Amino acid sequence: GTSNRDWWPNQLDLSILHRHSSLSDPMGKDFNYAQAFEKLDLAAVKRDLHALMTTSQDWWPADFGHYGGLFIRMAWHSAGTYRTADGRGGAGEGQQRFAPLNSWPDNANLDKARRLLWPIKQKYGRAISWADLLILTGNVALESMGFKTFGFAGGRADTWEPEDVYWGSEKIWLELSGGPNSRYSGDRQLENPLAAVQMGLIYVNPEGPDGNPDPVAAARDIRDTFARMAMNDEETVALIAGGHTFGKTHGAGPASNVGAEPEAAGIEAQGLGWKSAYRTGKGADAITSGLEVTWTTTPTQWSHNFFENLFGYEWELTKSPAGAHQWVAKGADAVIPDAFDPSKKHRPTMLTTDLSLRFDPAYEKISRRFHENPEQFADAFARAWFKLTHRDMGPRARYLGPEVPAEVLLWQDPIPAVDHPLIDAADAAELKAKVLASGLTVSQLVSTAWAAASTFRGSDKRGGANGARIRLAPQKDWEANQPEQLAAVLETLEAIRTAFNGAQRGGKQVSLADLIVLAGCAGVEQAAKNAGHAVTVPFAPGRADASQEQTDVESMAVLEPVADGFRNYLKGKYRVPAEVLLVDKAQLLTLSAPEMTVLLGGLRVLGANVGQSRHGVFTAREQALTNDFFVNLLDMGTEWKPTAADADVFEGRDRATGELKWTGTRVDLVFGSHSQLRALAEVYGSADAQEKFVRDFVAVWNKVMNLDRFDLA
Amino acid sequence: GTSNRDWWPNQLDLSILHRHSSLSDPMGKDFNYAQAFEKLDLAAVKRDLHALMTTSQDWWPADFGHYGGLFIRMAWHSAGTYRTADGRGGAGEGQQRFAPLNSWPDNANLDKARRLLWPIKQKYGRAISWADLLILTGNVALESMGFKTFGFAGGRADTWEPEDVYWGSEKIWLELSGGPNSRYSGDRQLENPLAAVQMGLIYVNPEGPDGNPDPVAAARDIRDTFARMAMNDEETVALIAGGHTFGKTHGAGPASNVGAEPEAAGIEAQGLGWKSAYRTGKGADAITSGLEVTWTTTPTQWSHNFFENLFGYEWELTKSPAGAHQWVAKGADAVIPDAFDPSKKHRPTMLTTDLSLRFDPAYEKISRRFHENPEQFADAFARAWFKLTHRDMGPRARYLGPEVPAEVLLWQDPIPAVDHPLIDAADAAELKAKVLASGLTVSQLVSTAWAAASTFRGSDKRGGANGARIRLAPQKDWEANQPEQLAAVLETLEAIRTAFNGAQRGGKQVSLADLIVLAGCAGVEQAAKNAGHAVTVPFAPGRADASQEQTDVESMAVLEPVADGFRNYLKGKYRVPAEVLLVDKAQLLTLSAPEMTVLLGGLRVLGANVGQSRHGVFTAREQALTNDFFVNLLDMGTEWKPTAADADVFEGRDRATGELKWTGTRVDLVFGSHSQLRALAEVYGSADAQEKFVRDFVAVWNKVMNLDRFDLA
Ligand code: HEM
Ligand code: HEM
Ligand code: NA
Ligand code: NA
Repeated sequence: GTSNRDWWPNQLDLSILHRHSSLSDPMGKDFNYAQAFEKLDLAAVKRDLHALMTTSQDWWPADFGHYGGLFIRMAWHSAGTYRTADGRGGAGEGQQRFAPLNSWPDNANLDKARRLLWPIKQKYGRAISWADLLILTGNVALESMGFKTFGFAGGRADTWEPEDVYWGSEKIWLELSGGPNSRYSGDRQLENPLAAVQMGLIYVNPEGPDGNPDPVAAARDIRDTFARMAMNDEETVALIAGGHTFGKTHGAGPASNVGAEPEAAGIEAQGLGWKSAYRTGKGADAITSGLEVTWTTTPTQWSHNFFENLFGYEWELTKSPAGAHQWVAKGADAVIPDAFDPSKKHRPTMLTTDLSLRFDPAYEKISRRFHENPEQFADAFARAWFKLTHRDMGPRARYLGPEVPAEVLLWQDPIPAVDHPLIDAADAAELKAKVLASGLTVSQLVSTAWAAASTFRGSDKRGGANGARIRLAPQKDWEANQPEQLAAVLETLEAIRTAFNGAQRGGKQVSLADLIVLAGCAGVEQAAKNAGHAVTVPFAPGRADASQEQTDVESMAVLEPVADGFRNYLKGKYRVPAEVLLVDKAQLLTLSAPEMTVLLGGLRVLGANVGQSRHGVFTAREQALTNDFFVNLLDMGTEWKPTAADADVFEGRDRATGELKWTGTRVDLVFGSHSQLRALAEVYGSADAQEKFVRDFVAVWNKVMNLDRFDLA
Repeated sequence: GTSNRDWWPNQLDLSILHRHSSLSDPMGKDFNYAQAFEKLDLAAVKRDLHALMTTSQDWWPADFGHYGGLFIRMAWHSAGTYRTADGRGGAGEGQQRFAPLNSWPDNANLDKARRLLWPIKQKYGRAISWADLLILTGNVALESMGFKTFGFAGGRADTWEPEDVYWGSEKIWLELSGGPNSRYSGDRQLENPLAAVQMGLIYVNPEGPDGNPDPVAAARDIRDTFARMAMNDEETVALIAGGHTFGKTHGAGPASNVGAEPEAAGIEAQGLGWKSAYRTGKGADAITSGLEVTWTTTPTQWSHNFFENLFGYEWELTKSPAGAHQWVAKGADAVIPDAFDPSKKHRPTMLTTDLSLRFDPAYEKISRRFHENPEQFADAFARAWFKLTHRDMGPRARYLGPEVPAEVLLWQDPIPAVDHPLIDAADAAELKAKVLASGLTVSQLVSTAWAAASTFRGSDKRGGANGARIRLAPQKDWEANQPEQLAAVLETLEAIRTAFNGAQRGGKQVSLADLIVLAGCAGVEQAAKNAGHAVTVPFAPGRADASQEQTDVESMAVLEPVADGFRNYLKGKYRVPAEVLLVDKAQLLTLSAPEMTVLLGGLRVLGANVGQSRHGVFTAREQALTNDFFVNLLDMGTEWKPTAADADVFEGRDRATGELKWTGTRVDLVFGSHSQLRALAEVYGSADAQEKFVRDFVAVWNKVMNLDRFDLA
């Protein structure tokens, strides 16, 4: 059946803004997962998981009689899709059970692991999400095998359809670099936002870069991908060595024996895949990655044997029974146990990427320190495992259950607890009046509050106005935030604040984070007044101000908007068209297409554009909240053409006289071009729609200002 | 960006069940279009349309100074996508403004027509939908030019995204038949459900079949395509001759001058397409179809000149300035006015498909009668134009405004007015008890009510239980409805009804249509009781019984279910996998994926299968409403394999003993295979889900029962 995407494959796709509707969700409108979780008997679930570990099923027998390694890999792959560039991927929505991730080659046989968990899922039902269960299971596996975990939080609500993620443009699974859709260019530069070296991999190729078994070159890819998953060298070394203290790989026979991945398998497979024709197809004859490596002498127990073996032998290049490159310890005895036959033993083996930890100079220093100080290795791994598995969960206020670690960690972008009375509605009215009497303009107040709040992204729940991080490095210096203008607004707000706080009793004070948002509200109210409407903008206090020392400057860099269509901003020239980037940003803001449309039209007339650009400012009453943007955009008396100087700026001229009326970008004009967007613009550009426009704007403005308010959730 | 559709292009697509969410809709959750339209000043809108007809815009000059012909073609293409096979297409959702229809080659320059209407759309706002306005504008055009229409109903609510319609498998616009994705096979048999001869056409090729200018062969394509749009020979002749009494075609220069369709055009085109480099690109130099024909001597006035010309001349094969085949009157004078230059006249011209009306013997008889009796022609066209433009509106209860015709038309599947008091809640309870005391079983009651209600399709709002047409020809004889079983059920219910109705006072009575539905409600209640649950199934009275004389048997044929997954039924062997046909039927029922899943699982265990098939009946407590289908489907202790006898039937065997536990079809097992459906099945197969399953089942059963109840809307 030929579809619109077949006819017009470069058209903008808005269905990404309308996923996760109440239509696809089997739970009721009122279902609140946090409340269900809070009543789960988590101790009972963990006992069930501990029993499961050694309860081997004949359709996928447990290696060494313990599924711990398999479930550790399962949880690490659940988390390990995360990219810091956009915050997409990660464990937080349980997307490993949906396409495409359930059929990625790197997730081979994790279908078996998740099926092993069905009876537990079934027993506890809606009280534990698949998303939480996958992580909990990894935790239990580590505990079962003697490793003390740092903690666990629940609260990952399940999702019900695949997330729309750009995973790359290749049309061949695991395509090596340099093809027609190469994710690499230049000196091995991986394109943003990708965080894996090949389509269908988690991070790197375990045989080495593009299958070449050079551990030093492998280390470069490990460092680059793990940095794109928010992990530094010490965390990387701790995670890889920690993970490969357990379990084994599976490569018993040639990969040609392995059949269709789950999404391609026949209906009788009932959701499973990779059925193998090699011998019994399972257990001792399992084929997963095609490598055949068992790292330690006790694969089902925490040990310090990984680094003993890594440093204690010299390594020789060999091949697995499937033909894959791997390494074997020279001159070693057969000390590694077999997973099924107690009469066989094996020599120590390693992956190329394991050897990276020794042959890369910076990793070697870490690896040695962990070898000599195994308590440091244990603590580093426990911490890094928690980070890995919770990195996308958002602020600590979302963490549920009795195992949440008390320690506050820098990467969580912590917010101080509020320990004073909040402002009330009378105080909010007094502060808004003070803000309006200071001389700050609608444009300044709007633009500052937009800049503070619009860092939020729903993919990993980082960012937003809570914390007043807009006054700190690096947000205060971002070009999209207009550093000089920002500094002058903040200085005026801080004087208002000081004056209001010095006048209070009983400990009441207002945070700068609250005041920035409140001042934006006053701006919107003033702009509505300028247009003749009486509008009160809702405001919820309770944000607190974070310190510079609570704000990791390097981790904040990924929030910098290099494209923000809502301020008609683009930091440079990109291969992705600006309207694509607009819809991307709207998705991260959690906006639907009607919300994105109203918001953008209102911001243009309020003076939110960076640099006070006139592009899209289709009104003669700037700083008044009207639907002018729509009404003028849709006026057929204007003809549009790209300028000779810049094909991405357009001039709109009177059709009869040729006189120039307006200029716009691609972000502006898409609303007059895309047939779905223009249908939305028509609703707000109609003669009956000025009130609806103002009210819908206020609603969406409020929504954006509250995106990170999980303290009130 | 590579997507799941690229990796697994044959996987079932569930996103079609989750369109039209509240996310994509810019109107409030409470917006009621009928209530907005009922307050529209329709006479004021018509006066504005009437003015527009002769107010030429210089960006698309009006032919002959009058846009009537353009807007008639616009409204006929809005309506003319309709197919009776599925009820999809038609004018009822305003889909011409979205992809792909806005960019079909047969809709070239209708973008200009829609844009001419923006000022009126903007003036009246939400009180008149684009969908209604398109039709209304066609009516006003006809009226302005002296033609008396049969009437107009409003009520077509606007939609906000493209509908998912199968329009054929061709990858090339207008591909001639016989390619790799040919819509034809055998002796020019057009595949169901298609109703056009080439991808991107409304009905037929105006040059003749695959471009071959033979009027006799073209007539075969006209008759076949129009029959597939519910029009017979008399309606067909009346529509084509009627339409081509007005306006002209546009073919002033070579087609290579015409640029990209709207979905492919540049952003600066602002939603318009087919920009032409031929001379001024518009008006006298317009190019649309490539043909250059003007049919009558008064293209802006109703007349009987189409037939005077058709029969009063002999015709010669010629070519337009773009090279298209067309016909010119031999020996004639220059009697046809030019559209822009009052000093030029032209000879009469016709399309090959116009000449079909003369050279096909059955059409010729009708055409002669219309030529000799033009009052019969005007009446037939009026009626056909109303039918065409309202065929997908549904029951008369949905028709709004002051111009609705009072005559009841057989194609409307009319339902008699109710003229007595309805049953109340106590009467409903007495009837339910009487039904259950008769000895009708849960299976019989459920199967009967499902059969009556599940003929509804949301595409054209035909079918449903209102009418009690299940007791009439042809429904009572459809094989899916189990004619002998059905007759015995109906006979018992009619005795119950007679007894109840003979006992009442004050005119109260119950219709058989209501009692069929009620009896199904008693069945579901009893099945819930059988399982330990006390529930009340909601029921709303007020259906009425239609007569055989009010039921067009031939038009009802297209409602027959040849595939009904909800009853595990497939009438024969098809190219489309059964699971695809299930999701197709769910879409026509207006069901989401969660609703589909609950409904199917419940119907299995209630005994709804045709023939009492045991396929998918995964329970040992048949006729009890439990979640057994899901619990047993998801049990990993059962292994599934296709049977040697039939690859589409599967045996489920105990994995350990090999004992046969169940059988199922592809429809059954898709819920254990497809990763999104199996995530839904898991929620209903969990241990905490039996109350949820009962409640959600009752809700979706009630939704189905009420699909055609637009009297209560
Ligand atoms: C450079 C990074 C890494 C690479 C290239 C990599 C590669 C792989 C490969 C190829 C397998 C074998 C799959 C099979 O054939 O069954 C595997 C197994 C596994 N990995 Fe990793 N790994 C990486 C990092 C991780 C990390 C960060 C963890 C966890 C903290 C982890 C834990 C595991 C465990 C537990 C197994 C054993 C599976 C079992 O016993 O069934 N690895 N690794
Ligand atoms: C066999 C069925 C039909 C065929 C092949 C057909 C073909 C076409 C073609 C090729 C054009 C010229 C488009 C252009 O170049 O501007 C057109 C114009 C038109 N058609 Fe049809 N037609 C059919 C039936 C209908 C029907 C059923 C109606 C309405 C009741 C309709 C009303 C018109 C009108 C009013 C125009 C003139 C548009 C203008 O003045 O701009 N036609 N037809
Ligand atoms: Na994420
Ligand atoms: Na339809």
